[PDB]
Amino acid sequence: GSVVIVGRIILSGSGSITAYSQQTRGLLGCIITSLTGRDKNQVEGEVQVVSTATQSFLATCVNGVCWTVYHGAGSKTLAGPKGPITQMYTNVDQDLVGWQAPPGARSLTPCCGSSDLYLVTRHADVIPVRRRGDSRGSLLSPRPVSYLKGSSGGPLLCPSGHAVGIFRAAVCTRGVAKAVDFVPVESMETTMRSPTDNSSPPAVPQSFQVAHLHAPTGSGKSTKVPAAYAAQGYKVLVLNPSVAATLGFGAYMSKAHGIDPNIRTGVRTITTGAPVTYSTYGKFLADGGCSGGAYDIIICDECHSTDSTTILGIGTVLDQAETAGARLVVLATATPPGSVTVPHPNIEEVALSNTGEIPFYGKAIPIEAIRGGRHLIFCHSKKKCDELAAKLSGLGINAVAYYRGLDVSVIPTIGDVVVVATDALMTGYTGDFDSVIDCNTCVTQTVDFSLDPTFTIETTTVPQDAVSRSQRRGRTGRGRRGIYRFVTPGERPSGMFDSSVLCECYDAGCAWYELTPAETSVRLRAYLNTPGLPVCQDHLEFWESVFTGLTHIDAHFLSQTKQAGDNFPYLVAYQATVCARAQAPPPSWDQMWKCLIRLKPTLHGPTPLLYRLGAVQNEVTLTHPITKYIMACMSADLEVVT
Amino acid sequence: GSVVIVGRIILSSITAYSQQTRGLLGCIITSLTGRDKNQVEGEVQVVSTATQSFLATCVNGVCWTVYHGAGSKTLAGPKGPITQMYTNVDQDLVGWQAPPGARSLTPCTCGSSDLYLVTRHADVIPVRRRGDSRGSLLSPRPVSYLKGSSGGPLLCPSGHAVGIFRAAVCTRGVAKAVDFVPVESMETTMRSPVFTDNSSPPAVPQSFQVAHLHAPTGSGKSTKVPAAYAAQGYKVLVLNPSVAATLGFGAYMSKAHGIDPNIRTGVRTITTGAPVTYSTYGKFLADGGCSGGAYDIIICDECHSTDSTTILGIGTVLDQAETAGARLVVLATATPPGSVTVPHPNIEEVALSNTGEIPFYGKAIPIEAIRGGRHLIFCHSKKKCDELAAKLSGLGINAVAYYRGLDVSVIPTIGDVVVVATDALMTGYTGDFDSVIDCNTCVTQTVDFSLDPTFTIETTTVPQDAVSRSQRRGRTGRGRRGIYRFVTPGERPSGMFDSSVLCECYDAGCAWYELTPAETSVRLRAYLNTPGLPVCQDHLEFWESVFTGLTHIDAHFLSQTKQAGDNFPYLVAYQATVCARAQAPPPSWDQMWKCLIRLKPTLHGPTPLLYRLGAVQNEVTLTHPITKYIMACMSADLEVVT
Ligand SMILES: Nc1cccc(C(=O)O)c1C(=O)O
Ligand SMILES: Nc1cccc(C(=O)O)c1C(=O)O
Repeated sequence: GSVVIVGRIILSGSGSITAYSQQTRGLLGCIITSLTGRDKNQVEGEVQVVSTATQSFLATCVNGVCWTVYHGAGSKTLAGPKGPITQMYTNVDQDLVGWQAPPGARSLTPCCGSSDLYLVTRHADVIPVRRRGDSRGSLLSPRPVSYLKGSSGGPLLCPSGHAVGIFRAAVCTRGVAKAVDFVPVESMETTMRSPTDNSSPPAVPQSFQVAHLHAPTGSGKSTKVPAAYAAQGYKVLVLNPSVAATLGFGAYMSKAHGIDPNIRTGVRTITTGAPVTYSTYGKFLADGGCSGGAYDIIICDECHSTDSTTILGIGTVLDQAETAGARLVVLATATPPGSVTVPHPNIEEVALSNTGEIPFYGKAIPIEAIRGGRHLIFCHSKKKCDELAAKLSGLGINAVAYYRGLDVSVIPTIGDVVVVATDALMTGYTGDFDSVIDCNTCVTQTVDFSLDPTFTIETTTVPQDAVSRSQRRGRTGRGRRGIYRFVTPGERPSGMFDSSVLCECYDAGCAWYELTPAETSVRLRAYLNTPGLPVCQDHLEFWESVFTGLTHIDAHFLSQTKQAGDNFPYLVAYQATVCARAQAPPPSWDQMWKCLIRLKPTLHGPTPLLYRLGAVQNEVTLTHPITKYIMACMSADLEVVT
Repeated sequence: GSVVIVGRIILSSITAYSQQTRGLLGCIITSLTGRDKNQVEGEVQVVSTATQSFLATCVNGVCWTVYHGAGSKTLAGPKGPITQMYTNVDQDLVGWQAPPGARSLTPCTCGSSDLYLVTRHADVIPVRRRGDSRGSLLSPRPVSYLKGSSGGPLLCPSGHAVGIFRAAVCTRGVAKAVDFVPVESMETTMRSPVFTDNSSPPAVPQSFQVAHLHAPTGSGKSTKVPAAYAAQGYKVLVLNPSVAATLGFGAYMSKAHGIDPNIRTGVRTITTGAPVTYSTYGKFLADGGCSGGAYDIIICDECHSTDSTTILGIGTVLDQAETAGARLVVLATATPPGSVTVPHPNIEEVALSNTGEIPFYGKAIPIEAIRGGRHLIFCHSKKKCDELAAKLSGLGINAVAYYRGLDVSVIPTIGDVVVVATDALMTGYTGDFDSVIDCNTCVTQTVDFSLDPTFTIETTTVPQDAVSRSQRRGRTGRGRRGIYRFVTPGERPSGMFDSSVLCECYDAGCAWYELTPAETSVRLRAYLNTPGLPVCQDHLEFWESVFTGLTHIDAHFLSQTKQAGDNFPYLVAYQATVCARAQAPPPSWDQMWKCLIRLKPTLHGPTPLLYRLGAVQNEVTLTHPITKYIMACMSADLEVVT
C-alpha cells in the first residue's frame, strides 16, 4: 500500500502568490497505483496532492526531497516510475517524512525571514499567515478547522515564493483555527544534515545520557543486557509494563546468569541487595519514582508501550534520573516509532480466506488449522472471545477465553489449547504458540473536543499498527517455526498516541500515584521533550487545567472505580461525586456508574454533566460550577492535526 | 456507478455472522463494469457505493434496500448491471430482481411484536414492535452502532421478515427506537403498475384530486397546458419558482394563445381579469394562499424545486385548494423524484480533460471551447465566479459573472459572451447557450443536531444530483445543437432534501409570510403527506417547537436581515435581539451580524448562543432562557438516517 500522487497545486511565477489545482488521477488509478507501487505518470510542479486509501493530504519538494507529514504517510513508500520509493527521511518527532524526489519534480527553495507568510491549501487557496515563532504563524482571518483539513504538507511561502515550512497542525480555540503549526525548512536541513544504528546496548557514558536500544527479538534486551551491565559492576533497574514479564525475568536471571535480582511488583517484592532490580512501571511510581543513588542504569523496557503507566513511568525516569545519580537511561524496544513489520524467517504468514468452518472477522478459520496443537487467536473484544470460545468448544476444541478481570491459570502450561484473548494476554501471560490468528483490529480511545459542553472520550475499533502486528505475530516463531494467520495485511503507522492517553496519565496521577496535576505535567513534559519515544499532541496545559478543578472527590467512589479496574477511575468517581452531592442520576445506568446503584431511589432530575465518557441517556443540566469550569478550560489553545 | 455486493450476513434462536466477499479494488472495478460474476448467497447482502455501505434484504424474489442509500443505481450482477425494478422515494424503498442463486426471506404474517434487528456487524438487537413502521429498541444505543445498517432485516422469531431498517429515532444522540420499511409496503410497491402515464395533462375531475404531470422539456406544461384548460372554460393558477419565468410566460400567452393573463410577482403585478393567472410561489404566499372560488386548476410548476418558498407554496396549495373550490391540483415537473439523467438528442456531452489553458475544478477548459459564441459556465461559489471571469477577461474573452446580488442586465442579450454563474442564474435569467460547462457541484445547507448547545446549520459543497445536472444541461440544446462539458459523471439521488430546508420554511413563515409555526406545520404536513413530491425527514414537531419559543423579535433587526437578503433572517435577527437585550456581543463580527455594529462599544461579555449559523469566535454563555428553551426542544424524537 504505497502513497499515490493524485494531482498537484501549481503556484504563480510573478506577483501575488496565487495557486490552482490539477487532478491527474481518479479513485481506480489511485487504488491500482497504491497496490503496484508503480507510478509511470510524469511529475510536474513542487506541490503534490498525495493520497493513501484512507486519507488525502499534500507534499512539497524542498532541496530535491519530496516532503510530507509522518501522521499522514506513516513509513509508507511513494508510488514511483521504477516502483515504490522508500523514505530517505523518517522523523516521527518533527512529524516529517521525505522521499528522494522523482524525475521532473521541482523544489521550492528555503525562505531572509519575512513574517508575512502564505499557506497553500489543498483546494489551492492561498491564505495569509503572520509568523509568530519558529514553528507558528497566526491566521490573520481565523477560519473553521474544516477549512484546513487535508492541507497537511502544504507550503508556507514567504512573499518571494521561497518555502518557510510545511503545514502540520491547526491551533484551535473552541473549534476555530486561529493559528497554524508548521514543520520549518530548517528542520528539513537538520534531518538531511544529521549523521546511527541503536542495535547494540549503549556503553555507559562519562556523564548522564539517554540512549536507545532497538534490540531484535531474541537478543536478551531484558536478561542478557542488564546481566552484562551488572558484570561491568553497574547497578541496573529494569522497568517493564508487565508483572508476568517482570517475574519471569527475575526467575530466569536467578536460575541462569547467577544474580538473584531484587523484584518489585504489587503481588511480589523481594530485596536481595543484588546489583539488578526488576520492577513494573506501576510499582516504581507507587514507590515514588527515583531513589537516592540506588541505580547507575535504568532500562525502560518496552518503551513502545502507550498505556498511561508506561508514559508516566518513563516520564518520571527522564525528569528524575540524572539528579538521582544515574549515569545512563536506556529506552529499549524491538519496535520504535516509524518502524514497520517485515518478514520473519521462523514465521509462515498466511492470509485467512472465506473457506473455513469458523467465521472470523468476515473471513474464515479452518478447524484443521487449530485441530492440532497450541494456538492463540486475538480478538478485539470480551464478547467476541466469549462467543468464539463457545463456538470452538462446541466443535470439540479445548478453547479458553482470556481477557482483563480473569486469572491466567485458565490458560494451561501443558497440552492442546486454543486461547482466544484480547491484547490483555500480552501483559498477563508469557507463553508462546504454534500459530497466532490475528483479527488485525484493536479497541482504542480518542478524545473529541465536542464542546457539548466540553469533551468526549470516544471508544473505537481501529486498524492495528506496526507495533501491534509485530508483538502479536511474535507470540509465534520463537526459536522454532510458527504460523501467523491474518484478516488484513498492512498496518497503520507506529509510534503515535491520542491526547486521550494524556488525560489518562492525569487520571492515574490523581487516582493511584498521589501526583498533583502540576507534578504529572513535569513528568509528561520530560516524556514529550525526549526524542525517539512515541509522540502525542501537547495538550499538557489543557489536561492539567481540567484536573486542577476536580477537587474534593468522594474517597469512597474513587476506591470503587479503582477496584473495578475500568478506564478513567478519577473522571468516573468525580462525575459520581457531583451526581451524589446534587442527588442527581448518573449520565446513564451503564456498568460505569455502578457505584451509584445503592443511591438510585434517592437520585432524580437532570445529571450535572461534566464530560462524556459514554452514552448520556438522562436529561442534562450545564449549570453546575464544575461543568462551567471545564467549559472555560476548553478556551485553551488546542493543537490538532487536519 | 452500480451498487456492489461486497459481503453477506448469514442467518441461523436468531443469530447472524458476516462474510466479506470483496475488497476495495474489486468493489471499484465491479461498480464501474456492473459485472459481478461472484455467486450470490444468503438473503442479507452487504452492499456499497463509492461513499456509502449498507445492507440489502431479499423478500419475494426481490433484493430490497433504501432509496437514500442506493438512489436509482443499477446493481452489479452476473450478466451486467441490473436496473431497479421498484423505486418508491416516498417509502424510501428500492428493489432489484434477486439474482439467480440468492434466497428470499418469507414475509411475517403472524403479527408477533417481539422483533430482531440484524446489523451490518451481524448483531441481533431485540426490538419491540410499536406501530406499522416503528419498533422500540429494548436497550437504547448510541446512533453510531446502527450506522451502515439501512436495508437490514427486522425479523420476527420465525426468522420471517417484518420489514427493512431505514432510520434511527434519536433522543440527544441515543437511538431509543427504529424506523423501518414494512413488508406490506414492499407488496404494495410490487403490486403497483411499474409504468403509469403522467405525460399528458389530466382531465379535470368531478371531485378534487391531486395529479402529477411528468412532461418532457419542451412540451409547454406552463403555456400550452394552462391555455388548453382555459379553452375548456376553467380558471387556472400557474405557480413557478422564478420571477423571470413568471413574467416570461405572460409575455408568451399574449402572443401565441391570445390570453393576456394576470401576472403576480414581488416586483410587478398585472390584473387583466383573465381566466389564467401566473404567480410566483412567494407572491402566492404574500397574497395569503388560496382565495375561495378564484381557481378551478392550480398547476404547481417546477415542483421538484426544494427551495423553502416552493415547498411552503406547494404545501399551502395542498392544504387550501379543495376548500377554495378547486377541482384539480397539477404537480408539474420534467424531473420527478427518482428521475435519472438521460441522453438529450440535441446535447453533445463531452468530459473535460486535463488539456486546456483555463484551470477549472481540477480539470481544464480549452480556450477554443469558449472563444466565439455564447457559453454558460457554472461554479459553486461567487468567489470562483469572480476568479474565472477575471481570468477569462485577461485571456481576451468577454466574460461576465452572475450571482445573488448582481443585476441580470450584466448578461448581454446579444453578442459573444462567457457567463460565469452560480445556480442563481436559474431563477434570474431565461436565455440559452451554445455550450454549458458544469462543475457538477453545488453549495448546500445541512442541519447537525450537535448539542453544543443546540443545533448547527452547516454550509457544504456537495456533488450535484440528477435534477441539478438536468437543469444546468437544459440551458443548452433548446431547439438547436448544444454542447455540455463536465468535470465528473457522478450524480447523487434526486428528490430528497435536508431538514434545514424545513427550518428555512418556519423562518420564511415568521419573517415574510406572517405565519405562526403551527400554521407552517399545517402547510408542511400537507406537502410531506402528499406522495410523489421531494422527500424529507419529518422534523416538523421539532422546528415548530424551537420557532414557537422565539418571541418578541426586534422588528428593526428583522427588517435589516430581510433587506440584507441572506439566509435565516428570522434566526439571525432573533440571535441579534437576544444579544442586544442581554447587552452582549454577537457570536462573531462576520458580515452576518452587521445589525449589531451601532451597538458594538456598549456590547461586552460572553455571547448568549442560541444555535450556530457559522463560526463562533466570542466566548459563550448558556444562561439565557431562550438557550435553555432550545436545549429543552432537543430532547424531542429526531428521526435520522444512519
Ligand atoms: N523473546 C524473549 C522472550 C523473553 C525474554 C527475552 C529477553 O529479554 O531475554 C526475549 C528476547 O527478546 O530475547
Ligand atoms: N423550455 C421552455 C422555455 C419556456 C417556456 C416553456 C413552456 O413551458 O412553454 C418551455 C418548455 O419546457 O416547454
